Amino acid sequence: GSSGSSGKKPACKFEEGQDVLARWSDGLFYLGTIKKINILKQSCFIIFEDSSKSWVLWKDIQTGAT
Repeated sequence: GSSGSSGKKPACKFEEGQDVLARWSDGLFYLGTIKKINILKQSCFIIFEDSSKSWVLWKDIQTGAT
């Protein structure tokens, strides 16, 4: 409400520079490295081996490296 803060957004559990598998528009997963993490859009700027940068959705970004 007015008095105090109401609500809160989660943290970017992801990591910067972490190699993961992102799902391209086609629907298939490709190898890429995490460059940025947007919580507002729930995406992450990953760079695929194809030197292509695309904002992948936190749900479309598969976390491999344990």
